[PDB]
Amino acid sequence: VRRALIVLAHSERTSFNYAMKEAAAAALKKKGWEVVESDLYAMNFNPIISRKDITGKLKDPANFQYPAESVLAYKEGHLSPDIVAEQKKLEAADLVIFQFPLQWFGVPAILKGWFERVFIGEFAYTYAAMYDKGPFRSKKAVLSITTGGSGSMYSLQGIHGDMNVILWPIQSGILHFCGFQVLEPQLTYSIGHTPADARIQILEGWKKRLENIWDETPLYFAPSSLFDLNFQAGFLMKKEVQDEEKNKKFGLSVGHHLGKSIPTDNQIKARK
Ligand SMILES: Cc1cc2nc3c(=O)[nH]c(=O)nc-3n(C[C@H](O)[C@H](O)[C@H](O)COP(=O)(O)OP(=O)(O)OC[C@H]3O[C@@H](n4cnc5c(N)ncnc54)[C@H](O)[C@@H]3O)c2cc1C
Repeated sequence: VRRALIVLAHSERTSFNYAMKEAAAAALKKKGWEVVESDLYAMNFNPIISRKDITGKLKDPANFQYPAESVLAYKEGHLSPDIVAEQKKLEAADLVIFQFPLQWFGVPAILKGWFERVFIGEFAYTYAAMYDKGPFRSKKAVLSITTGGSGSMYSLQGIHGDMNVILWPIQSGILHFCGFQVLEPQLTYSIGHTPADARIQILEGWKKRLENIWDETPLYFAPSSLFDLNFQAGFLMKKEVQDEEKNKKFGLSVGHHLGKSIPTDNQIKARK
């Protein structure tokens, strides 16, 4: 605790995203938090992964493979200076806040490129310690999102569909895959159609929550202990666990629906 990192993915300083970023920093600071920032647009961050990310000789210049090359570079300390700087922030951060506007049912290209360049093997993950057993297992991450469409549009009967499915690839595949303890996402719908007074309360509510996030309960994800970790098995659910689940109405999570009903708001509300 005491050390937070806020990754913002918005170009304008007159936007609500910037407003939400400034509100978070203030609240955390008022509580004695060390707030470090990562304003991707202000830093003119480079989102494209390339051989340039490796500041040295490549093991196989003829057949360049980023995964392999980036890992070796990390091991020998030959990573681009801008990548190493972001990694240093993460290592020291206890809480990581991601502030960004929903873009094409996903994360902005500049933020996506941030994950792709900063989350290097051996540093942010390992196929020998996946998910709950990952390197960031002692950290907590929260997604603060803003949207143009209303909440009803992202409801089970909304034209766009369940928001839980949209959040799944990010909160699970990216954040939790690295070990992160994902907390409930702060969702702000149709911010472009909300009255001023209401916008003030949203910021006040955001600050209020940040006063006790560290004490919040994280979302539920199927523990890695329920799977056979090794290819001889295929990283599949343990036979014992499979049988014991046949007599259940709901699945484990959005991705592990197992063909049954998906636990409502599994990626939006905590507890099981
Ligand atoms: C390429 C692209 C793809 C998109 N894809 C999607 C999608 O898939 N799904 C979806 O739902 N939406 C999508 N959107 C819409 C996007 O999510 C919204 O435009 C964005 O979230 C609006 O928030 P904002 O941070 O830009 O703020 P703004 O546009 O500024 O709006 C915030 C409002 O609050 C006012 N304001 C600013 N600061 C403060 C403050 N401190 N206090 C009070 N009021 C304040 C602003 O003047 C404004 O009226 C997309 C947009 C783009 C460009």
